[PDB]
Amino acid sequence: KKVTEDLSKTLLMYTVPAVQGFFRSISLSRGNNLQDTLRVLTLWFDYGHWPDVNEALVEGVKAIQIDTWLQVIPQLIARIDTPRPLVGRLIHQLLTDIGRYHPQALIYPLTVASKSTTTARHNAANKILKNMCEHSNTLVQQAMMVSEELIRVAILWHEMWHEGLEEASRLYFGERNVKGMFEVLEPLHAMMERGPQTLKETSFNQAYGRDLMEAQEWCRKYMKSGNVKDLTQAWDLYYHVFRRISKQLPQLTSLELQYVSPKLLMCRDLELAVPGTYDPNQPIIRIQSIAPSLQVITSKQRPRKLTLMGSNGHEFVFLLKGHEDLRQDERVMQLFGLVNTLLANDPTSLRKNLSIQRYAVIPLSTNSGLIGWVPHCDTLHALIRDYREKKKILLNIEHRIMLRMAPDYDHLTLMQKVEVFEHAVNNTAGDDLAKLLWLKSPSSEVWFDRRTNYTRSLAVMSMVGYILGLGDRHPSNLMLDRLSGKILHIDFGDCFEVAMTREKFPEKIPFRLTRMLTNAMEVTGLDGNYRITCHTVMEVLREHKDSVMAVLEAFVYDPLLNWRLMDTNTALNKKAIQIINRVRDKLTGRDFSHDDTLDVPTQVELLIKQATSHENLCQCYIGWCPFW
Amino acid sequence: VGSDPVILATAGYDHTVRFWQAHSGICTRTVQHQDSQVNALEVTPDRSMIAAAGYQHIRMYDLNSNNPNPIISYDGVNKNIASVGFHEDGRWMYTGGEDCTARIWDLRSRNLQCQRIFQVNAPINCVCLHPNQAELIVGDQSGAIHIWDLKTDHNEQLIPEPEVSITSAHIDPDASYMAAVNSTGNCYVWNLTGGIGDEVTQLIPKTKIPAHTRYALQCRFSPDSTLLATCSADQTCKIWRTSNFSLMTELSIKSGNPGESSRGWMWGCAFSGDSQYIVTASSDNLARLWCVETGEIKREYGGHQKAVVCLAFNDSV
Amino acid sequence: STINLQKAWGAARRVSKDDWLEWLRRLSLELLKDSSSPSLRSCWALAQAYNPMARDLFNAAFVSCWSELNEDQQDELIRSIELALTSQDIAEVTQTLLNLAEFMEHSDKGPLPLRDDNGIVLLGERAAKCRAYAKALHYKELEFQKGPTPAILESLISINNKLQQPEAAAGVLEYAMKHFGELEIQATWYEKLHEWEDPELMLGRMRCLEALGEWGQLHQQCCEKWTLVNDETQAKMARMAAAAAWGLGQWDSME
Repeated sequence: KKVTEDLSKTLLMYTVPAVQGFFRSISLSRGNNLQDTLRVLTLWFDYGHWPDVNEALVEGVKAIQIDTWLQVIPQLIARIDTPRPLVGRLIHQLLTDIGRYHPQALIYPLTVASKSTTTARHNAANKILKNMCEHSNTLVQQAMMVSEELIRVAILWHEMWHEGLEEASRLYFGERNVKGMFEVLEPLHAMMERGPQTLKETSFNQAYGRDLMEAQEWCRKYMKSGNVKDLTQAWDLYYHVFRRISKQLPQLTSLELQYVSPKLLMCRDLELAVPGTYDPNQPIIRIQSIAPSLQVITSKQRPRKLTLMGSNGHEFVFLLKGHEDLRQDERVMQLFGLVNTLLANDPTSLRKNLSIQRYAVIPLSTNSGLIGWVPHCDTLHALIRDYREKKKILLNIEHRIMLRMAPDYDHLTLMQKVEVFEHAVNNTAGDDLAKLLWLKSPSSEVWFDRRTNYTRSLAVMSMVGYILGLGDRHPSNLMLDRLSGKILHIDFGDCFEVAMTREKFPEKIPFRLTRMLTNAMEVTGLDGNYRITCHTVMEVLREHKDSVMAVLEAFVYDPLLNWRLMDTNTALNKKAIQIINRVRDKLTGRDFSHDDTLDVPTQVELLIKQATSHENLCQCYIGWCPFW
Repeated sequence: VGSDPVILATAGYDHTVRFWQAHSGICTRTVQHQDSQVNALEVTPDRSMIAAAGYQHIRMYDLNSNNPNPIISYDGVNKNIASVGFHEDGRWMYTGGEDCTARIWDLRSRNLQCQRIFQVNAPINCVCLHPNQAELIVGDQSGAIHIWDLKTDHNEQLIPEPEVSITSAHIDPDASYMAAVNSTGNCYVWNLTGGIGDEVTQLIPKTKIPAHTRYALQCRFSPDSTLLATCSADQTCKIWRTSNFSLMTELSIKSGNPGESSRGWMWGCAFSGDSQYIVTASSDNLARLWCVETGEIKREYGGHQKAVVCLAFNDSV
Repeated sequence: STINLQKAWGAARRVSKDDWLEWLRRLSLELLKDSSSPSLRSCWALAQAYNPMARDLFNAAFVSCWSELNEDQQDELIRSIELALTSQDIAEVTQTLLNLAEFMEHSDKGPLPLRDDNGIVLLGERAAKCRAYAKALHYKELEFQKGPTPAILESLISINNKLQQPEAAAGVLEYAMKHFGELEIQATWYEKLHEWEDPELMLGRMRCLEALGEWGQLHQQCCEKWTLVNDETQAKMARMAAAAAWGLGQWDSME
């Protein structure tokens, strides 16, 4: 170890003025300092358990403004423990500096900190909660108490135990018995019997529960017996109550909030600022009251529409959902703070108003949280349907022209797939979108402005999408603002190149550009306004790599994001570094070929051609609307 | 059926294999592929038998029996089998198919498994005849002209125009010239050059052919080797003098009106008589029989339920 | 029945701005009084008492009578209306009828005909000369749908500058190199473009040379060309020639 240690401590002599000039620059500036904030916290989490690294860090930690750490509350609640001895021990205290000055910011993250499955986090949480309780006038006790109502209602027990039951038949079958009946079905009924048989309206929740119970008896008999009669009894009884549930999940819509939970609705005018919307630079806007009934969106996931009165008279609208922890999304929206700040530095970027539309993300479990309900927005998918349906054009004509030319489409050769795709495309107009945007808009003078803002906001996320690797761009995963014409984006489940990896219909695309969008842009096509907006953004990125690469490297290497990445893709640190290596190919023009440095114009031209291959397009799945 | 000295063999996208006594103007028998899209059809030049190939499958049948079922079957290349031929004596089948593993298969005895394998990084996009029957011409999704010895992997892997999958190739019947075809719309012709050492062929460049706007599909010689045809997604078959591989005459279905462009993406050509006739896989509902050099349309056959995928032919022993 | 259309058919003898504005208002009053809607038939009283809100009700009143015209009554009224624009460019009624046409374009009546061809060019010209550059741009986009010409591009490009969009004008030139090929007409127009950008040979360069300020070569050019030429060509270049002399400190030459 001595060779790498001597190197690491001669490196630490370099780290000393690195850290010092970082801290004094972090004193001298705001915003951009976050690159430095990340890097010092990084080298600390990397190597801080040596006392000689602790020397460089601790004096600067103890001689820099609190506001520094308000930049990293989520990035620092991520690994709230950071378990290595003097590292975690000092970070516990450092988080209780925010847990002295600014509890209204920290308290949602401290709610998150409560309910780790593994021990480590839960312990740092209980320490830091009760360190903060006195420093914060027992605000913690009010806020955790309130949040505990919301956490329980959040994936309201009924839809969960229904879905677990429907899943359980699709688990026990064949010979893998435990996965369905044993594991789901008794814990399910136990978690009706405590939970919604008490902290929801007992009897009517028990309206399903009382037939789920008689199937549960036969299930409990089978669990221990192994008598194959108990199995078929348990299943047939479950099929009967499942069939009752099967008719009612389709037609619940709006739900009285105390019947959603009798403690919910009833809290008022709190010691809490509105859910992570607020910040301590402003006078408080406080949770005052709640919408009387919360509303299941008519979708496969069944999220709840909500709104909260703030003490300032505003209403703040949220969508309550969960099948993954929103932190991953939060960190994607956090990076957009930086990219917006880059475009705000350059005079021509600034003059042309360029930015990404970030939106509010508030995680509350491994599954769930609140998402900000954006106003004024419709999916790109819905609008095409509206236009076609209102005109009484046959909705999905293009797939039908393909099948009528050849029903064999999906197993044709390369060039035959292309030929039939070209034929169905050439037999169909490709500009419904251009028409509906004009029709919808009031008058030409507004419409021209809208077309411009549409074009530019599309161009911006053409570049950041391509840098990130982002895919799954079917038009039900795109959204449009009906006042400005700005585009908006709504899923990031697979950010990196792995969209190209998907085995059946690989998303063989750098970013989505397509005939209805291009035909909705100017009659000139993309050269001029679009192409030049692409150049300016890529120049600004080609330049400020130290900022963007720091945020990327920090996020992408992260030992806890590595479990999100084992859910996304795939130590993984190597694949993470390979992604950063490929980003550094995109830096130069080595992305097209590993030998080459290319100018921005040449890089963009090759990128456009990659985004217009007929072959790639008719290797998206037909449900991706590659005809549009 | 099989006794006729001139037989037309075909499929539509409907993939049913349609066999015409060529003089007749009727599909005299039909073999009902409705499992998998046809990817090649391969009647023996001896007029006796056919290997019929499609997605995941090849099967072996006679020409003289009415609507036959598989006498031998071939399976496991669970991909598009874009080209099929033989060890020319009829001992083995050869297949270019879009698994990473092209194959030699038994026609000496009943076997479903391949007699041998050729393995490549990128899956296999085309094949052609090679006269020694100690190598095979192979082409693929790496764009590499894998002329390949049948056991050693002594191989050519040449790429004349950069990177792209080579869509087809063919040899001179007298094996002095070889033409290689690409998705970029082009063909490149290289002089066949010989080595007894190792077990592998050599190529030297001859002619550069930017033949079409649209993607170049297939080429074939007249039986006298005097002409080489080349044909495309572009709706026309251009005929070259073998001497310098430049234009004699052209037979075209380039549409009378652009209201119906792709009257057909003609999927290549074959010949009949002593270079009297040229035939095309015309990608219209017609399989199309024409005269060479005169360039003129003689008989056309509409029996396919969907438009033509492939043309296979006999006017030979 | 037809008194409505007769009050537009006075278009044979409306001459002054007030004649056509009086025609528009008294027409509106007859459209209201014989409208398909009982509501509007009362609103006719207010419209008489107070014209500014009649400007509004007119658009509805128009649909309310225009649905009750068959092809003859349509053609009859169409002519009196296309004659309102055709007679004169009068900005008031021009902008008003442009909004009325645009209102029809959003309507499911379709666009009104005006001298065939959905009025596209008449509307375009009228809009352009009314400084309403976005509406003019919309009609020029619409002509480009009915097939391109070099004259369309050399119209369109000025509209993009009249609306302050340099990158859009750059797009049209880029289009004109790839759609139209190296079309030798536009390939000449690289020296008809306002920027230097790599007597039309003499002054149709000196404009560019004194914009750039290639002061040495510009001084030689101005000295040479001014001493050579003898017409309004001397007068039109004398800016660049005094400017060159100034740039060179030649106070004697400058006069």
